[PDB]
Amino acid sequence: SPLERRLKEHIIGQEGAINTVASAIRRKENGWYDEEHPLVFLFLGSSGIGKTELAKQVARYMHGFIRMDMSEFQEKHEVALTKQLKQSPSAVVLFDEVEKAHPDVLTVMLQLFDEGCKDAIFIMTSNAASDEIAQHALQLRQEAQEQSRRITISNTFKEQVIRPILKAHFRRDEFLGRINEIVYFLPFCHSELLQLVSRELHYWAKKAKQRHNITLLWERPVLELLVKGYNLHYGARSIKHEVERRVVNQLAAAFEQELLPKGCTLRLTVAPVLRLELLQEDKTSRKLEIQ
Amino acid sequence: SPLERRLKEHIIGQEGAINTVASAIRRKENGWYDEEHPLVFLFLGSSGIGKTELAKQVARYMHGFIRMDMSEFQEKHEVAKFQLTKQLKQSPSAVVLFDEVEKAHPDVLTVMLQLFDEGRECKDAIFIMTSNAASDEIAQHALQLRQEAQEQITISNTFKEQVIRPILKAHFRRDEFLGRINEIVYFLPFCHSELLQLVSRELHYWAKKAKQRHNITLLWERPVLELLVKGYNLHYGARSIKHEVERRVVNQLAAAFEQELLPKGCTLRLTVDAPVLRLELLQEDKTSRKLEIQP
Amino acid sequence: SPLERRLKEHIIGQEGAINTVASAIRRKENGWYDEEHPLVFLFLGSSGIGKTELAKQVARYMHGFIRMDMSEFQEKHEVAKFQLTKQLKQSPSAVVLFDEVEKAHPDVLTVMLQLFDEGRLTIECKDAIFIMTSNAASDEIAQHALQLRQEAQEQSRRRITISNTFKEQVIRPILKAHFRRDEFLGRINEIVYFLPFCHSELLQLVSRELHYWAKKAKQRHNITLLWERPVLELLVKGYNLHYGARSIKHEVERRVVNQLAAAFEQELLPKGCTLRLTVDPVLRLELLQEDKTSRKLEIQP
Repeated sequence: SPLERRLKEHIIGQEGAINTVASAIRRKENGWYDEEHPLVFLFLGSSGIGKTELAKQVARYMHGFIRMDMSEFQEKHEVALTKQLKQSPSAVVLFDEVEKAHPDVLTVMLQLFDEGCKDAIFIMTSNAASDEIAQHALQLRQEAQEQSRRITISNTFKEQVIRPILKAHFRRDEFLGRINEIVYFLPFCHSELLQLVSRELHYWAKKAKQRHNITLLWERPVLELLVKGYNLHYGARSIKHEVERRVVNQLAAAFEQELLPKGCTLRLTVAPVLRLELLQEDKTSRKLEIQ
Repeated sequence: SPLERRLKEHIIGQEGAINTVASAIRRKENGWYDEEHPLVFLFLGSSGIGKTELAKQVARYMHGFIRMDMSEFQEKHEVAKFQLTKQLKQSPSAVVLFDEVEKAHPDVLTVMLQLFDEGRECKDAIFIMTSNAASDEIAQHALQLRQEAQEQITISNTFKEQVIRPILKAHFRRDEFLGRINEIVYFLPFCHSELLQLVSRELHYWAKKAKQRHNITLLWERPVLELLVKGYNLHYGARSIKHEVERRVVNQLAAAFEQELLPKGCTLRLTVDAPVLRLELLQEDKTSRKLEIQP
Repeated sequence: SPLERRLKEHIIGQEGAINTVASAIRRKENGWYDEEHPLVFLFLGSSGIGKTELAKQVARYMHGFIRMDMSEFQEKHEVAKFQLTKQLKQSPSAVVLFDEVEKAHPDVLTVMLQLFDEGRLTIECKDAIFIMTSNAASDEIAQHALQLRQEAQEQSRRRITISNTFKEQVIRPILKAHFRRDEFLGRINEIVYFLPFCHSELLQLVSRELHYWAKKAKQRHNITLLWERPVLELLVKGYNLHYGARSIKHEVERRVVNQLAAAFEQELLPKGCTLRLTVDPVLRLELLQEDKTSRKLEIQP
């Protein structure tokens, strides 16, 4: 769908997720879904790997966005959205941390999904079965890598392993039955980590040339070296930190030591240490000593 | 090896387990294990799929068998009791099986560890500790590995180190313990073929008994087998199908026998016609036809 | 002292400790400790880095060894149980090791203190050695050791004894807080420090085990086992702080000896062979061909 390809052009990775979301939406548009009812997605996966940003991008494509935290609403006191939906009837709404919600917020939610604000999209994000998803993901990765030596999410895996987990977590068959699509977010593969680092280094190169006319270039071992500082626990922004803490610090230091005049060509190359190389009028390069 | 062949000839399925265990044992004999220490195996997997009898058969091959329950030792006073010394007295070089090892005291495992490192004289005993650790990750990994085989049996190394080492290090919290373990032996859930072999074994027993006392020749066909293997429940294992066989076949045999339907020297063939099991009787017509058993 | 050197020749690393223990022993046996009293050592350090073996070898030198766990004796009924008096009745002048005295009940430590200062239980226990082992200030000792190693290697780039000031201004507080009795700490003859192994000593550990295996391989299967130093460091790369020396044992037994076992069952190792471990990071087992070449062996499961 056009939607599928512009999300594909603004999000790194998660092609399963993107396909399911886009195709479900245009399934609704083709009328194979109740025209009078809003869509219900359940984003299963690990943290910080594109859920909130995917939601923000579909929201951006069709308009306009609302976000809420369910840990705030885990008992009746907080159980006791309508304002934000009064502002926008047809908007993408993101319920985060649903696994920690109170069952009558889940009844209020269910009847809201059934009565419908009919042209809105409802995305619920959970940390359910994320480690089964993870272990399945790596078995798949190894199986895919053994095949190359010689990712689709399996259906039997969903019904026999993940259905018990969800049924146990939510206690309501009416709820799981209500859900239009369970969207899976798989962990990043090596290539996409590479894409992340490349994105950040591009940002820094862009502003560097924009303010100080510094031309920043790099080579692939730089990218892999940086990709080796990826943290699973908080995800994509992990690598952003690492860049900003092993590349940009040296750029800053070298800048304040007056090693980087305007109009330079600076290329990063590579316990493997990252070497910062400057282009001379010798049309050759040499490594900067930053002390 | 002869030990390997005899484990393969008395236990159904679990060839991974047999190989791992046998290969570790003759690894010791060759002389590539510390020769003054008893071996330590950790039995991971699900219940009732061959652990205790694999132990029993190693015991049977080399001899003399001891079994203890760790769930019993969930108190510090029972740690001071950990009859074990009396058991190692009658036989020092014996297979010793610790069940429910995950539910054990830190003091109990320190004492265990001290047997393992010292052999306080038990230098030729085999120590098998069986646990319910990571059983659902093991179960799921095996299920997806079975799916790969269907699309087209080994436990992956990255799987053990990046998945099962965390679970174990968490369940035992003492690295010298896991380090001490000679081998972590994996018991995978039965695949269909093994279920078929199980049912066939039971039916074989009953056929044997039938010809033995009432001279009844019992025969069957494979749809009988699959009909019966669908009466397997994962919760207890082999005796699930044992029970199922006795609850869909021999009950019918018993009933038909009591109603004067099964003479001596008779030939009875089970077949399948909710698919119901039919008992076809061989007539002097040299043809056969279903028996009608009154409720 | 001869005793110090023999400890040095059966124990790897920990020379500070050996120095203190031996020197205390011959300080008393010159006559500069009260002679009617047994010695009290307090082994401060990390786990599995030589304490129990040092005690065991001192015991071996002078004979005869007794070992008790204080974690067992942490309340009053257990204080009535504190037994020691029986095993000490068997041998009066023996090395006795109290483990985890950190976790003792304050008056099983008064019973202990009175044993130390009276040297009698009648059971005369003079000329006995009493070693108390604790996990006190182990993270301060560890962190001080690490900045010591670093400043030493910094000095080496420009071209380990523990400071007394560190003891008094940092760990004396830790100990005082842990034991809340000044007569107890005051009673202690020597506080023996056990430092974490340094790289050289880890290397010696791996080399020791590989020697054991070379010995057994040549003993029964007439296999000559050889290696090179990158093998040694490859193996020390898997050392675990948490339980110490046997970590290294485990690893040699589980990255080297397993392959010897595998290659042996596949008939790759006949009698009279020369097998040399190298590093290619993968460990490679080179078998000596009669073509004056050491080809790598391929092992198939």
